[PDB]
Amino acid sequence: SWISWFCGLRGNEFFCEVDEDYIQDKFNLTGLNEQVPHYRQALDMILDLNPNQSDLIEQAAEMLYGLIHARYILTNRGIAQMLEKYQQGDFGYCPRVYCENQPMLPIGLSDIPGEAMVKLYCPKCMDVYTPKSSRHHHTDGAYFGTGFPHMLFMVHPEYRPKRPANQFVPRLYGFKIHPMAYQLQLQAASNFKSPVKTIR
Amino acid sequence: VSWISWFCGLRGNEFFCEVDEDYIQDKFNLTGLNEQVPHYRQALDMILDLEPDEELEDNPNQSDLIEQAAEMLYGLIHARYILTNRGIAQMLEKYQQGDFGYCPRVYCENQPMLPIGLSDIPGEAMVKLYCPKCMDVYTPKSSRHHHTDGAYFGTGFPHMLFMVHPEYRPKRPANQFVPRLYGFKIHPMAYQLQLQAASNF
Amino acid sequence: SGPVPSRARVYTDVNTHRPREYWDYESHVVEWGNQDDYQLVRKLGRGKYSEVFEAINITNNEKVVVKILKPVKKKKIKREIKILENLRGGPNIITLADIVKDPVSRTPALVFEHVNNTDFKQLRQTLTDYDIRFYMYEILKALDYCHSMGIMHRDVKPHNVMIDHEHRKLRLIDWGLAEFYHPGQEYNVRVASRYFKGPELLVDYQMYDYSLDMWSLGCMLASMIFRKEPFFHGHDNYDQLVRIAKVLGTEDLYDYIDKYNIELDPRFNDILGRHSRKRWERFVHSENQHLVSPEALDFLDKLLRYDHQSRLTAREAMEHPYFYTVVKDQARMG
Amino acid sequence: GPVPSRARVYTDVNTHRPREYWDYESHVVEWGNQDDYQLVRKLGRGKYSEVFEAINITNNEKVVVKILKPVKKKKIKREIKILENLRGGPNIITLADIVKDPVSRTPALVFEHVNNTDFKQLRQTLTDYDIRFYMYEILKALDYCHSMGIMHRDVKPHNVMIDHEHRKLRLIDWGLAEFYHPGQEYNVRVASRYFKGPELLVDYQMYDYSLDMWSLGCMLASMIFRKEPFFHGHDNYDQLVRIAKVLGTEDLYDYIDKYNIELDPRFNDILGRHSRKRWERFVHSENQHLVSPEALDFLDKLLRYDHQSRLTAREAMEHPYFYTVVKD
Ligand SMILES: [Zn+2]
Ligand SMILES: [Zn+2]
Repeated sequence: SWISWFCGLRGNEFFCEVDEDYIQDKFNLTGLNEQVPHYRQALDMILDLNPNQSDLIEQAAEMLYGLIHARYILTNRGIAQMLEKYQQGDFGYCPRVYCENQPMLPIGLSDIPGEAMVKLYCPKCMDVYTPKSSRHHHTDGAYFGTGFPHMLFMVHPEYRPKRPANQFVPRLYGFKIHPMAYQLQLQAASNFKSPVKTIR
Repeated sequence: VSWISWFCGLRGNEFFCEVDEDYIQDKFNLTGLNEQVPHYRQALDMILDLEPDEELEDNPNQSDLIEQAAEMLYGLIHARYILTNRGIAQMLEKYQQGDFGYCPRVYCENQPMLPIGLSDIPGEAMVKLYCPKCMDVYTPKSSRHHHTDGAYFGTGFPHMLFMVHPEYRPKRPANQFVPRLYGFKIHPMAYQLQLQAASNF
Repeated sequence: SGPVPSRARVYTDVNTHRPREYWDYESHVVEWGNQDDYQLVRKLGRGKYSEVFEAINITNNEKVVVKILKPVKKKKIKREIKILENLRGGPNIITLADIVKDPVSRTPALVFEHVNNTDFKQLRQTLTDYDIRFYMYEILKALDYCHSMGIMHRDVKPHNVMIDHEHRKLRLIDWGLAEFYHPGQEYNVRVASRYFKGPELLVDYQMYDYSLDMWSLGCMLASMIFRKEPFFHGHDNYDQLVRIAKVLGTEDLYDYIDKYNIELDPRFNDILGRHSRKRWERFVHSENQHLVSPEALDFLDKLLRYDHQSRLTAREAMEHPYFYTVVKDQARMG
Repeated sequence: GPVPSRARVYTDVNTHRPREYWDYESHVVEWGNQDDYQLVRKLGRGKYSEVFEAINITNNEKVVVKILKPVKKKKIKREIKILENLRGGPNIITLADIVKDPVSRTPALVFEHVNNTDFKQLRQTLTDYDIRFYMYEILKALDYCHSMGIMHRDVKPHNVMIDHEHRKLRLIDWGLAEFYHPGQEYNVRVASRYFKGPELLVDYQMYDYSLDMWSLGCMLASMIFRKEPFFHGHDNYDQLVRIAKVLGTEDLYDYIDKYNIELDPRFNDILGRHSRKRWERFVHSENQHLVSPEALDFLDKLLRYDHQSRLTAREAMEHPYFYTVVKD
């Protein structure tokens, strides 16, 4: 099948296998015809149903599946499937030290394709991070949505991790840096990087 | 070539700078480190490319205990060195090169980072990375830097650096992550709620 | 011969006298608000067409309920919006506080007032003889209003009645099945909820009216005073009429379909049998007796009638003895 | 062997004190609460110290933290005992608190905040009266510590902090200071190149308080002649040459003679033969308003190879160069 192969490819670890059950009901695929070119022939390649066109149709099927994915992973079933991957840490671990390697969730900064690549949401610190592995630096963010992880914890509130136990305390010979001292520091950088005279 | 150039050239040791010999020769700079490493003399001599002591004593395969002592000593010297103006200038150079890796936060826009120890006592914590922009601490992305002791970079290296060169402070980030669901923002009353349902559970 | 036509006894011609823009919902131009005004808090539930969240209006710190729609049935959404804006500020009708959309996705959402629904849903708590009278009077306030505005709810049931018990405030919600009444018009019989379907819907009489709500109400009352939830418990639509016929009798039923020249599904003949009209006293026991009074039974009986035309109107119901004590207090509190 | 020397003033002051006063190795340090102070900005760096403008978060007052790098435990206990001994004497820096790092264990000293005037600023601003006033103020400090039996051993422009607005002065950095016991041989690797006295360069270990006076002389010369530093040696050996070119070789050879000092053969080749120059060579249109007959006379009496023939702090205060000051 096409679905199982695509999700099994190198770089597509973040994806879950969308049930054909969901894709055959055309209720769910609304508006997607006006989003991708060659929609009918791209949908055919997904359900397993001339070197000019057959190349472009493969790319349009990749863009279709991904948009469908963004909708699918918001559903209770799509949530449960990602939640399974999340429990095995398929989405990487948080680089923040005081998050203690919290498992992450994929997220898109934008919903429209071509604008941003995929990013990682940490349930603990609640900030977003660029995937550490440079094999994921080509997955379009639009395929996971802006709302996926937020929807997840709304459906399963139980899965929120408690706020970080500890915090980073900068110490210089064990004296803490007073915040008066960054306000200063931040000028000296402004006042510094100033237009050097451009000789006439 | 030198022992220092060898050590600073090994895989995993990218975060280190090559310490000046003149700094090392001067006994004043190493005061008190003799009571922190075993086989102090032979360790220091190894670092300075001088002829080693004798044969017929490697009953504990003593070469190996000296080699590891020399490793630990170099880090502890490194820790003091990079607090000095010269050490700062060498590391600052590596920082401008991005040798320490870049910030993983998205809204830091790949701010170059500096190495830092969570602890000054050896064996307690491995080397971490400090992003001057977001002011938080992170784990290096490669597992090659997962076996370098944080005590060798020190607890206050980056703090020193910006106090000596405040010019290098990046402006705190312009934008911040804004969570949206179907366009709607998420209230904050809604994490407080979410956090119980996990406790109460 | 074709079924016998029927018209509402009250507010029959209200919609015909109205200007077009009142009942022509498919010409309604939606006025969009600002989505930045609202922020999500928790998920309340999921549907086939909607996602529903409890939200919060940041402009005034008041709770709201956001209902995110996936834009299917262009009509049915516009129908509901028109209805709610027509029924705005009416006694005990739910306020549609705002309507908005996502800048990017364009996926719309309805913003309703929040009601602190307090289910006695196991404090193992409950109401009183008076509580029932009070709340029933409150429901009638909305129904008499919406009927006067020419709109039938078509989905009256406990679930669609929100009670904030502590503040004694009641709202009638989910007007997704509500519709305008135009005399002579033949309407869909697949509305309601099985247990609250009127006989008009069960035997397929299509020229029904506001009185459909009145049967639905009567069902809710029987549920409350007899402590049986729901009162008429059919396993399907066919068995639903059977459960009614074992209470109201078959004789009045056959008289009803005769009167209106309705044709029964042959299926009912086998399963309907012949039953006497039972005395309400048969359902009284140690655990519900304190709620059943001659006034309750008299009022109940004048709601649950096969003939939709012989039911009480919403306004008539309000004037029944069952509500005297409530009306007196309503009056005294100004 | 080399001929023994004593101090001509305050000779036996330490030897008849209780041992608590001078046995710094024996001294137990009162520790403070480190969490009181947070670092604002870097102010300066020594060879033994890092200096920060701090803030005491308990009372929001501005403070100064001198962090001491790894040295022997001796030197730190010595600096502290000396600072406690000299506490509240004229123009002596007031030690406000001692703290320690718990993990690092690297000790730090806290002070009341000095509004010191920039060093270059007051080299542009100081008048003929100003130098005289501040020289007197330094002498009050030098005479006090010498009376209390301590030599400073690192007198130089950077160790003298002037709040020129409030006309008040403070002698700092007692890290090289030491107790004076008669007939003891001391370390000569003290001071700073341009301020070391001849007894240090020729390796004469039995020196005393008078070392400070030479240091003070170099300070005076630098100020009145506006040439910093005055004796600008490239290293320790050239330092004695720069001095020999001013004070002459004659008095210097008479001096190593007087005390049986053994010269490092190194000097012979670079020392040579030099006349004792008149101070008038160093006077030009730009420094002249600061130079007077009384200034030259005073300076000359300080800058003597023979440490035993320099003016003691108390005597210095009596010189005609100060007459205009003392009345106030
Ligand atoms: Zn995190
Ligand atoms: Zn950052």
